[PDB]
Amino acid sequence: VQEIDLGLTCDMHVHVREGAMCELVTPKIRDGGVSIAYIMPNLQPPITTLDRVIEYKKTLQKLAPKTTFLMSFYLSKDLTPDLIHEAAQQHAIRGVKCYPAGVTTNSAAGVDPNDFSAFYPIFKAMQEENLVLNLHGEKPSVHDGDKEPIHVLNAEEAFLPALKKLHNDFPNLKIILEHCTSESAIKTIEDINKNVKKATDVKVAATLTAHHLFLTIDDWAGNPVNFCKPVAKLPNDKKALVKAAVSGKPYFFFGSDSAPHPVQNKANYEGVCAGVYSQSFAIPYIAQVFEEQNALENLKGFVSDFGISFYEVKDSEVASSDKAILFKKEQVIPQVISDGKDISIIPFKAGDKLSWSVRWEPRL
Amino acid sequence: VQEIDLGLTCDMHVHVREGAMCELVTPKIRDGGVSIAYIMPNLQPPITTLDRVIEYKKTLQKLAPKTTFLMSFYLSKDLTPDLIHEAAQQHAIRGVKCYPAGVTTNSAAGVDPNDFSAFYPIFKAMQEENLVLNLHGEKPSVHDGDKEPIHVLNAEEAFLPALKKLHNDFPNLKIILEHCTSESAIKTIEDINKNVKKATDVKVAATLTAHHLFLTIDDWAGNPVNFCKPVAKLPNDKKALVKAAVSGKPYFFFGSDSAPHPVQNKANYEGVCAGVYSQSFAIPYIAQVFEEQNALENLKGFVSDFGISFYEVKDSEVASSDKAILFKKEQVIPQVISDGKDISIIPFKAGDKLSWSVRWEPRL
Ligand SMILES: CC1=CC(=O)c2c(O)cccc2C1=O
Ligand SMILES: [Zn+2]
Ligand SMILES: [Zn+2]
Ligand SMILES: [Zn+2]
Ligand SMILES: [Zn+2]
Repeated sequence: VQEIDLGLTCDMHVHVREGAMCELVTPKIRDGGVSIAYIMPNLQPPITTLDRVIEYKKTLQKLAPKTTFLMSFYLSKDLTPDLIHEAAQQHAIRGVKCYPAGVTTNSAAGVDPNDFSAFYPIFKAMQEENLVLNLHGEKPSVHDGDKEPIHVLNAEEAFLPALKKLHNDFPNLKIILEHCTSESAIKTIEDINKNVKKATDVKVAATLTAHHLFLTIDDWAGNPVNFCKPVAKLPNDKKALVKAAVSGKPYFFFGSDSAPHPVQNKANYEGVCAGVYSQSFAIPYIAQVFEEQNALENLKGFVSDFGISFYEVKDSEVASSDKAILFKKEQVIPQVISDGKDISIIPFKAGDKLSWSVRWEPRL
Repeated sequence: VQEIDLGLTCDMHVHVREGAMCELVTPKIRDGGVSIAYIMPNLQPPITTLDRVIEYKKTLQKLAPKTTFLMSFYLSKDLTPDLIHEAAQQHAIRGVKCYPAGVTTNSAAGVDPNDFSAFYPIFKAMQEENLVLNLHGEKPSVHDGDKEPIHVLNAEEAFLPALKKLHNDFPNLKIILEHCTSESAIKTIEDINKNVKKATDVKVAATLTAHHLFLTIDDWAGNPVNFCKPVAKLPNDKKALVKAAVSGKPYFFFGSDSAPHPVQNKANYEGVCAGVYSQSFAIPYIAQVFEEQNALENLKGFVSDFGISFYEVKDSEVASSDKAILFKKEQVIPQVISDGKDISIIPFKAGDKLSWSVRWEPRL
């Protein structure tokens, strides 16, 4: 069928930017089909204060008034358990995002996942205030010639033990294994969620991006535009990610990980910035996967329903109650997304065609 | 300083592409410490005609008079047994290199390896002319089908059945599995040469590069300058290559994969032409690995002896009797290698220190 009403769409993994790069991307949340988003904190400096996250939401509300924004804090060595509480009652944040040290862009100020003990007073504060824990699951690279060599392939699988220890020590804490990329990570989410069903018994969930449903290792090997973290893994891994996405289970929903960089950052011969931009056509990308699997009925759950049930998004928090209408008009993906002065992005599947577009329609 | 006499070193994997690139990198074979070179024909257009390979060889002898060149043909449909016999009788080449379609750059005008049968007439003429069948071992990538999907990491392993068949069908045909990158490929070479004593009894050998002894998958992940085809693999695979290089076995000798590309070709955001440049410090790259493994008494055999005994290099064909002499003088790798006009190459491990350097000393 065409003209599917998805309602209030949820993209609970969003990197927009600061600056003029932010003025170009923040409207594209509306134009990508997303109504409710989740802004990540990895900036320069990292968002670790109450004043910064309030003015960062103050700016995004001006650039996109109709978009509903949920902010986050950077898990760093400057956070305090009293800051977590003071930011919670003020309703200035919606969760915390953890970056391992030196695994992605702006993650140098991150943490060491081998010893999470220093950040247990912080996680105890989130469990009381009912916040969300975002986990970029990837152990740092270890050659070492002695212990299990960690690389970009087995980085997510090696993080799974740390995920089960964080779930065991904080059973009530809502934790998300963002951007699952392997099959071992999927079976772990299937394992922790043994017999939980309906919508809200899920305490540990996982978000699946738009590019990880398409990309394999053969794609970004010579194409730095597709290179992101965690890297796209084998087809056997992509097989599980597609099945888990069209699964219709409540512990899987949509987090795009749209990380826009200028094209001069990708066109490097080393030190290429990882990230894939898919914000301008966020929902259209997912509609093509759900049509290939003939599972267009689960598109409402994965994109809209499950992201609202986990974060418990309320009707009073929504900025503009406009529903997303997914109509089937073919569109071409431009070769470049430019702001007109100096910024240039290469969107995901730049040049390819899509089966779907998306407009907006108000609740009457 | 400590010194080593290597005699006539050998590098049976060299790419000297036409133009100003050729006039620049051709002398650098002698700068790396190599006296005998085997030129791979992935030109545009590829080398399939007799006048092409006679004109291309004299171009190299003019650029470097003291370097011995062993030429080759591109395995295409445009080859006939009459052309193979005539070229071999005129001492034009010493074998033909094959490229699976869509596995490297300038491979597109190549073959499909899971058939390999239409080229049996060519292999018959070579098996009678005692030429060398060099293979780029990688099955082209396919993701869907009833068979196991093929990607950049398993492509070398999936080709191994076709290698055994080409050795089983043509037992007395000298075959080389070029640029081994996986442990599975090394074990196959060891088992094919199980009963082998008296090295001259080797029919299937394998050339090992200088960069695949250092590089892993994390070294090129986000670093296009180290991106080559067959791609760098897991640390377990690297150990097997290192052990094989220092093993001192006859069926393992040196093939550099000196694929030179201008820096603008490597710093793309899509379609990064693969290949690492190691010509300028070919032997110093290898001597560092052999010193780091303490197996320096085998270095004379890996780079010099086992390539001569396999390719049957006689003293009459050698262009210069000057022996390559190592000497323990620490040096630095430049940032760029440039002809001075329009070309800028990024050498391997640009900006590192090596323990050795290469001079040359006449015979007796
Ligand atoms: C252009 C190019 C790519 C390339 O990948 C390559 C290789 O893996 C081994 C030897 C030579 C080459 C080469 O010349
Ligand atoms: Zn990330
Ligand atoms: Zn992210
Ligand atoms: Zn090659
Ligand atoms: Zn080659």
